[PDB]
Amino acid sequence: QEVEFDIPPQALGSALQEFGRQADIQVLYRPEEVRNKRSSAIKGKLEPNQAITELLRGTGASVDFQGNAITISVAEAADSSVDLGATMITSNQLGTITEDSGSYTPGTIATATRLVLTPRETPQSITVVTRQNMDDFGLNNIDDVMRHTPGITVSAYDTDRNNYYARGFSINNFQYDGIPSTARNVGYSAGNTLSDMAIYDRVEVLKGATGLLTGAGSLGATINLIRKKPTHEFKGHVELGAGSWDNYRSELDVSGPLTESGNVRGRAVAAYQDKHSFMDHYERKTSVYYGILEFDLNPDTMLTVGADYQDNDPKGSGWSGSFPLFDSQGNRNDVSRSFNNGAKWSSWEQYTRTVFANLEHNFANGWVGKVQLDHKINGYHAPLGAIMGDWPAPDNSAKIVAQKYTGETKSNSLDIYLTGPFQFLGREHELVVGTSASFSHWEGKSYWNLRNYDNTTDDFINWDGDIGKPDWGTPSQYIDDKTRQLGSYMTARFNVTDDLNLFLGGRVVDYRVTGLNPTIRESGRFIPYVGAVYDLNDTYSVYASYTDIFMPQDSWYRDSSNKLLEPDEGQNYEIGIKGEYLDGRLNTSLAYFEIHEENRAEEDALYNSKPTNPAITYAYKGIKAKTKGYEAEISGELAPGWQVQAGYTHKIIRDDSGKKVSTWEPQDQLSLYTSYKFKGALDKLTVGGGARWQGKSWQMVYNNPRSRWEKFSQEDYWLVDLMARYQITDKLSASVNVNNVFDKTYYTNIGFYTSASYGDPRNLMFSTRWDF
Ligand SMILES: CCCCCCCCOCCOCCOCCOCCOCCO
Ligand SMILES: CCCCCCCCOCCOCCOCCOCCOCCO
Repeated sequence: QEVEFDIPPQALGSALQEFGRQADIQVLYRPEEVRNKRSSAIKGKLEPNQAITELLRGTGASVDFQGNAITISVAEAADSSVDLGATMITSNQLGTITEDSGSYTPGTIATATRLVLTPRETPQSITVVTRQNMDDFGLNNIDDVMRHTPGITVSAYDTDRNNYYARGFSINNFQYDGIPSTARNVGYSAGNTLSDMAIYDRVEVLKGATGLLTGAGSLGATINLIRKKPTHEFKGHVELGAGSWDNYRSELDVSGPLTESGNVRGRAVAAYQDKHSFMDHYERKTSVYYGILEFDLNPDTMLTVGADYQDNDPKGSGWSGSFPLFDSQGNRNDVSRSFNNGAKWSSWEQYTRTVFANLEHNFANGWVGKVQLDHKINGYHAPLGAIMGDWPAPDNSAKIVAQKYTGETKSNSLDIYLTGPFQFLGREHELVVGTSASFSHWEGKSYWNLRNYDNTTDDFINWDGDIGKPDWGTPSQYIDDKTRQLGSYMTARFNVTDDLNLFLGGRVVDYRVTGLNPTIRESGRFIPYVGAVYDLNDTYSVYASYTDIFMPQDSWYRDSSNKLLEPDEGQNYEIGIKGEYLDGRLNTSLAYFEIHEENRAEEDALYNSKPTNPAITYAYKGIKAKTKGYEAEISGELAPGWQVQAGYTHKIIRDDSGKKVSTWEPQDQLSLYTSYKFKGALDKLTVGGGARWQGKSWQMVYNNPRSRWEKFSQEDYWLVDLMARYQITDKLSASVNVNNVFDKTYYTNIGFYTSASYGDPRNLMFSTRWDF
């Protein structure tokens, strides 16, 4: 619909870059094709497709409309066969925005290499949860989104922290607009498990080994969250929602030009949610604010400054799971799903805020440069108190453990990169070169010396959280931890033939961890990157990649000799086929992958059964482990009103001995989510449902009162979701979500400190959205 335009005649390149900007649309185009071509003047209020055909008059070019993207091409009478993976330069460095796309499949994406590429072009497993998916299914935070992510298993630590698995591993890499955060441990990463979705366009998850742009981090995956950006036309909405257990949410999102010319633009969002829960005496208030402003210093240089903020604030938090597995005498414990071992006053409140600036420049090259500046705070305030141990006892009494952690982490980042195309042996390739620097500083206080507390409670079966609050006494410990990451990376994408694209690059990395432990250094570590994509027909391509990552170990992962273990590394080997249909409106992939891990910290039983060095009382051993598995997924349009996203993943991970590890992540999983928009008489009704299935999962846990190990099993289970929206009016709509339709009662944790958490019972959410 109609937009304000001002692009005067220039290099086709600038014109195109300037166009994507002015129109809020990603423009893809081939450097060698637009070289030495000229745009025609365009001036004023016009629809974006009249505008672009006017712009290209003279140039001999054609436009392919594809949702939030246009690709531009210049056909010849010649053409000796087609280069589907031709080097394309893009106008939006983070890829195609998903908001308003109507789709559950993404557009282009730079998650793997910083190069803007399509899921077909990307030689790695890349799953995206798109803005619309989030809207239809009510996914309001990162916990909701992960639960709907193909290939991801979400399990509980406690009411205020979950765990995310891919391919054998706990995910511990998070980025924001492509900037890695520091996530070493939970001090550094307060609120990462809790980010509200209000401020994001999409969440994009790279599976495998992602050292190339994460730098130091875990195996499994990266989770990359893209912030919502401001726009050239005014728009926004208000949303109010109401669900099971006194769950009320509201949300305001406003976007547009702040000056008559359009050269300064803004976007602002606020969202507030106060909820109780099926679990007894647990409530949680969350608040978020976000502001970003964009300044055009001139048509090819943009300055962006922004801030965001989220406060997660519960009552009735627990330390570890919702209740203890065994009682005092060693019998399995059996409780209601409402049972909550946390105390009334108990809280794991977690906060986060960012201030950021970026500057981005288009070189008259076709090259583009970008500087990214970040100040992040991850903070927490955690007076935890919760029933813990082998309780109840024969007389129905129980004991509380109560400790208090408060603290803050402040992080600063610089990220700078150059991206452009270049000719080598008569053909067009592209390159990213970039360097990065991060400094983050965790500080905190711990309280465990309680003064004159009586931690028994007389009644377990009817626990209510209604116990007194202790005197924390004086700080037991002072934390001070500084991490410093310096990175340098270079990926090159060579168009070798019309069907074959070769990827060659890597990162060089320097990582120093400093503070109250002995210094942990790693100078000059190289992380390689090898990939190739071979096109088979207009539909299918095959691909292969070899990818790496490592994480220098926590300071207490030492050995026999009191030496820190060499860093936990892994390599992903992946071969696959990916298929693209309806001009990129539908994507399919089947992959086979293998993860080789080396130096995975293992216990060391023989030593630990009777230590011989008081400096390490619990030494480890650095071992090896293997993931073998395969994954299939599909997303996009199955038919005109009909969208899906679905996947299927199979895995087993062992260590070189042979034992199955991460046995709680299931060996087989399946997700399918779908909605359908009726046409004709019912064209204002959208209907939707979904299912998630997973196979057996187990833990080995020690029954201390009976001095024997036990196996705990969660039998495979289905969860079914349902959904309907009705657009009553141009500007107002009403929705309902029903989750866990058949009220399946299942577990999300067994064995985490000898405890258990139930997943959500059936729940509903009502809401109205109002678009101005
Ligand atoms: C040192 C920290 C920097 C803080 C940066 C925070 C940025 C906050 O800015 C708020 C911007 O909100 C823009 C909202 O856009 C509203 C668009 O409508 C404009 C009014 O409409 C004009 C008449 O239709
Ligand atoms: C353990 C028990 C769980 C409860 C299960 C109940 C499931 C019942 O599902 C029925 C849902 O249908 C209700 C239809 O209500 C209409 C929605 O209208 C929205 C109003 O919008 C306001 C506009 O301003």
